[PDB]
Amino acid sequence: QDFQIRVQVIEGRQLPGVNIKPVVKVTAAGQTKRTRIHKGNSPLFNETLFFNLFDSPGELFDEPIFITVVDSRSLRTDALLGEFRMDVGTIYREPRHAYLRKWLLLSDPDDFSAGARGYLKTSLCVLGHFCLKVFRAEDLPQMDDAVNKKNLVDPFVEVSFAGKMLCSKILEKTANPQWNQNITLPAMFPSMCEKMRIRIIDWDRLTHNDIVATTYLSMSKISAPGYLGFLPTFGPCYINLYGSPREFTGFPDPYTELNTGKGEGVAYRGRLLLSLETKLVEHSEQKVEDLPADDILRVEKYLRRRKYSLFAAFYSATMLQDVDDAIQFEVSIGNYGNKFDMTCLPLASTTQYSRAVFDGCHYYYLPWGNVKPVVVLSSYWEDISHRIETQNQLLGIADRLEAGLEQVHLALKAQCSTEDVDSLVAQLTDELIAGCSQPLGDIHETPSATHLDQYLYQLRTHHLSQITEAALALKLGHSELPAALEQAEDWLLRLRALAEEPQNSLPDIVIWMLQGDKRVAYQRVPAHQVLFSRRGANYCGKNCGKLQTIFLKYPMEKVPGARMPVQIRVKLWFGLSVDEKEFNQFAEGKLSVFAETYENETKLALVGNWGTTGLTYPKFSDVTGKIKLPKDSFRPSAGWTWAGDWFVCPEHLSFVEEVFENQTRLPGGQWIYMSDNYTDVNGEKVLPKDDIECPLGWKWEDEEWSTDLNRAVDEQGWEYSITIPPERKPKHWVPAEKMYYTHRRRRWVRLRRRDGEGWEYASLFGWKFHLEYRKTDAFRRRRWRRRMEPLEKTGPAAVFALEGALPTISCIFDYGNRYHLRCYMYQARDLAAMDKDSFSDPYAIVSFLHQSQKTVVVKNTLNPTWDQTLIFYEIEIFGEPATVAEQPPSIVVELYDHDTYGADEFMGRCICQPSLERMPRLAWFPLTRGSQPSGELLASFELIQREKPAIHHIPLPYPPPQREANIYMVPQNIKPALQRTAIEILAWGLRNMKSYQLANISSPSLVVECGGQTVQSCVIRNLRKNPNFDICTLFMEVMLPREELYCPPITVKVIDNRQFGRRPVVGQCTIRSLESFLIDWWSKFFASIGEREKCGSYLEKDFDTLKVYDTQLENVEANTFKLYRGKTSVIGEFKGLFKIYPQECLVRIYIVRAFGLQPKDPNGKCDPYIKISIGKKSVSDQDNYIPCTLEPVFGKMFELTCTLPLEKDLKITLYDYDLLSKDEKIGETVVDLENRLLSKFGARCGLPQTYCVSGPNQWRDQLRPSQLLHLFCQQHRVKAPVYRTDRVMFQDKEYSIEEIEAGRIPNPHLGPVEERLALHVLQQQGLVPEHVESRPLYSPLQPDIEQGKLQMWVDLFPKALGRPGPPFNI
Ligand SMILES: [Ca+2]
Ligand SMILES: [Ca+2]
Ligand SMILES: [Ca+2]
Ligand SMILES: [Ca+2]
Ligand SMILES: [Ca+2]
Ligand SMILES: [Ca+2]
Repeated sequence: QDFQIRVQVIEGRQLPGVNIKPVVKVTAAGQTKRTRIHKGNSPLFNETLFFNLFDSPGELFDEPIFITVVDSRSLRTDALLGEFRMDVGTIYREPRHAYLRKWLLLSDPDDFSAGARGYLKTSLCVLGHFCLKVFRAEDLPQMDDAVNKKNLVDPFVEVSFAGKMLCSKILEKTANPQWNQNITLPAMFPSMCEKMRIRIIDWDRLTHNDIVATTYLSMSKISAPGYLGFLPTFGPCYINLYGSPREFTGFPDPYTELNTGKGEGVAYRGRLLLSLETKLVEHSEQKVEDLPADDILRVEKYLRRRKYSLFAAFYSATMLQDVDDAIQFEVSIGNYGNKFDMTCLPLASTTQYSRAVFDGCHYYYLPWGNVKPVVVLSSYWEDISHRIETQNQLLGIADRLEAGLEQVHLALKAQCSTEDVDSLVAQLTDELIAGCSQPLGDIHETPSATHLDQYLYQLRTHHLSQITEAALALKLGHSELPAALEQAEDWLLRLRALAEEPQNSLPDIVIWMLQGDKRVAYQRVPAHQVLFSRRGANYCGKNCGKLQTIFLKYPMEKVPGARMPVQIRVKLWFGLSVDEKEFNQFAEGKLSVFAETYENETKLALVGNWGTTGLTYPKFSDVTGKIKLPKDSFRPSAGWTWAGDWFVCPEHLSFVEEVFENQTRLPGGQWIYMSDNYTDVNGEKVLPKDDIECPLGWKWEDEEWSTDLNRAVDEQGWEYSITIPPERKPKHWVPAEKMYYTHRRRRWVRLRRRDGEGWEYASLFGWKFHLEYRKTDAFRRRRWRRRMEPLEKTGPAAVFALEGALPTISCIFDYGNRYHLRCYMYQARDLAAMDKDSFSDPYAIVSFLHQSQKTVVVKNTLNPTWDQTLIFYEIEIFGEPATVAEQPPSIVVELYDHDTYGADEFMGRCICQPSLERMPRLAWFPLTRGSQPSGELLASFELIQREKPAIHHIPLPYPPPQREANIYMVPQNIKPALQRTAIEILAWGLRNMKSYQLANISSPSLVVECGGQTVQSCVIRNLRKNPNFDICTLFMEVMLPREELYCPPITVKVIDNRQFGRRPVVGQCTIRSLESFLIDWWSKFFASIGEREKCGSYLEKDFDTLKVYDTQLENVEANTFKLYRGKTSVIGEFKGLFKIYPQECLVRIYIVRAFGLQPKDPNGKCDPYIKISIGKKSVSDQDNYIPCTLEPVFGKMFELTCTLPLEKDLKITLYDYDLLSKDEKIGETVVDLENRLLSKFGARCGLPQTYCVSGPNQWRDQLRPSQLLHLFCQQHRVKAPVYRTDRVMFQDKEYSIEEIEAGRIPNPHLGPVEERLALHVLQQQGLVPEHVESRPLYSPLQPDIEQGKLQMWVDLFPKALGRPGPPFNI
């Protein structure tokens, strides 16, 4: 009769106290447990615990569940924060016998009238006012079908907090609505809800109401506890909206769920002007009231719409895959810079279209090179720079605290001594002191200050001055390094939390990729990260003017992703238009805008010479051709001048080339070759697949341009189109084959290794242009440009004044630095398994700017050792030498599983920064498959600046030794120190698992897997009856490193031996560190208690006394491995030994006396009796219950049997008899008897101080003390003893009987002198004396309340050793 309780504890909100480290001590009917340690006032425990107890269901469904959450400081005891006492039967009677995600109150018995001590969210199981004043909105996207231009939206604001929902008035046909309404939320503070849900809703008269956006207001970010505590206030300020893309094409939008609030929004949706105050009364009331004209005038002083100037320098666009057509990049902030509305000036906000080209190993890149496209925008946003200067200062001190923190841990991992790390935490703290004594921006004189700005100003100055005084307290109070470490994360978490600015009305810069009209990949760089301030470097953004590495993501990508789209390096800049002069300090390179015109000519098929025959177009024109533009149509603007003359000009070790194929058929037919069958990468007639040859100085080493199928195509490798009028050629290709299609396109691969005046030509005007004259051309044009640069008296700040141009903007570099990268890739670990053999074939593609390579494949191994250096010869980086050194481009190493058939699969990527050290050591970079880590990689990267730069005209140490020919090896001094170890192995048993895979653990066996040197132990033949391995000793040898960072954790694995190959892998193990593996009998009974009157002269005749343990036995102070699951942790155990060098027993339980019981019954009687459950056996001692006594004398005999480990536990209870009701419980206590046998002392039989054959000290152990010490000599390899009449030898040392009985009476009960002295020697071996356990019980209703004491003593002897002595009476 057993029942089980499942308790799942999720989170807590608004806990009492400050800076706490809470944890939940869940207790079910006296059985205690503990959850995971967490941080802050809002913990996120998410743990699951289980309990079980043996009793009737009528006695288990009345028990309480305890959710006792306490604050647990590292040097302080548990202080109570929450406690409740719900009933198990209130879970059991309800449906599912369970609660699911129920919100719970918290309370404290210090003051129950205080109400909520926070909240909690939990799941059980049983097994067998706010015055929200909304003013206006603007830039709301179209959501009604056209046939007023952009006013196709009917918005109204719905606000829902704490479950109560309200709505605003509808305003039809307006993209800039003017509500000016007040909505009073009746939610009493606090509640279970923390975050406010606000949606603008497009009203529809006939269909369902579409959703515009959803923004969130976290109340803890706008409120404080506390005198420095205030009710949540917000506004009047704009909050930005994010969701689906703005382009209303009709149809169901595939990114519809983005604007419902879930996931990061992909595009700007407008903004809401709103405020909130707390008119908090307990008289709950809600209403929507139209404002008078007085409330509108107060918000107009906050809308100081300054002009904002935006800069974006696109340095590189690499890492690119699945390229379709030319790729351009659009920069926008808010609705300014959205290229689909066609309202902007012809400068627009996008880079020019660029066809990607294959980089030579795996990826593609845009070949910008020395010309970087530039996007410059103008916008109108409010002057919120007082807020942004605050949060850039707080984030700035935060990231120098964080980088200094891992700098301290870097020296600790480098084993620097105590005085170097003293200097590192010293320079951490005084630089923190200078950064924090920097004064905050006063907000008192600024009329754009709201209520929340003034409240955060007092909050920030008070709290950061507390950081200052704590830093001075650590400056003289020199504690230990861990004690300063807990403080170090404390001010870091405080500074990051205070740095939140909920009134950030500046929208994030949404940088986009467009492949045609299709928006593909995005990132929202925050506007605070790039905004400029006049006040200095500490108040500027982190990437304000600095080069920023950005990894774009797909829409609705809640993950880092499997296929990364692209990697960009943008030199973003933002700031005031009056502060745009300060861009001159940040800029580098000759910023240019090319004045341009096109002069066109023609030659038809019957002409033969270039002239004007057949050109129905203007001669001098733009790139469109139809619109005339002469040479002097583009002139220098205000601040510009020409920088040159008119001219006629357009813009490593291995490589891999891609070849292409093309065919055609009729509908209903079969595929045949066309005339254009061997063509170029776009599909037009060029030199064939074999006429493209190797250039001079290189050689082929692939035998043939081979077939390829590693792409998104069908089974035959083709992608298919249909013929579309008016041209004779198809237009849109899709990678599936259907019956309609008339053309198809294939691909190929090969590889190789290293040992007319500027005219452009086209087949027809407006058709496909290229830079060379070939046989298919009949039209042409020439590329006039003249370079224009800003005046030197204004610098590169003059680009922002390019308004009224009617052009491309490009940061031309006259030079580029030359660099040389080496990627020391030694080994990896813990990688995912992808193939059917539970292994993988890892090879790592390593990329750096455009150049990429890949390592060799290590076949069928999850712990590869490539030992390979990928050498990137002559990679060029543009910019200043100092700029690219401090901000190197990000090396991204992604691992892939090689498949001989099919396609390769993703294994995980890591982002690393190359070190400029001349020999930088290896480190572990954690691989991620996006949603989870999938291993670690022992790599290192070295980036060397070379001797000379490569000049672009105006239009190293030795290589390492080779492991294999043409494959470089990671060098000797950088390699980890592998060395020869021989390990002696022990395996003796396993303890304490649960069930696994629909069955119990019947016959487990163990395999040791250190470094691939596999050894296997024997099998525990049946663990449920004996948990013992057959064979003790084993041997193995393992290749192992010397430093614990580089060293592999030990992989052990345990497999259940089930029949016919059906063995389940029931567990694994991970050893984190290896530092541990290099006168009558009643005269004796009352003398032990202390009752002299009933003892008599037993004490005065020099007899012994056993130890009556009035408290529990755990007060006595008297290798082990732990089984590991991947997710919760510790599940079981294993016993053995590793030395690194260069089962049934007889039981006799006696229950004799109890005392200290209370009169539980209201008439004053307590009637106790025992109940002990050991396996199948149960005690039904109600037959001999003792009525109406506080101190009963049971005095009974219980002969029993036990087997390890199912019957190793002794749980004993007491119940009090009742008249008509069920016998109520008194208490319980437990002992685990396995550790008494497991100990090397052999502490099973407690030792009397002298040996006696009979009498009170009559022997009980299976062997006499001489044979016991001889057993100690065989077990611990001590030399065998020699016994005489008077003296006894141990460790060949001579001990005599006068050490025992000097001044003591030689009682006639005493046995042989050999047994007296040998028993004395085991007393010197640390053996416990004789045991009687008078263990205090504990209340199930309260684990801190004792419930009397219960005296007992237990015999336990495994029958294989011998026959124990006969029992005696009590
Ligand atoms: Ca609609
Ligand atoms: Ca509508
Ligand atoms: Ca595979
Ligand atoms: Ca594979
Ligand atoms: Ca009773
Ligand atoms: Ca009673």
